[PDB]
Amino acid sequence: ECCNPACGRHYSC
Repeated sequence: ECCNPACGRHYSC
């Protein structure tokens, strides 16, 4: 959503 859409487009943190 900001930081964790997908861990900033990587995966999801």
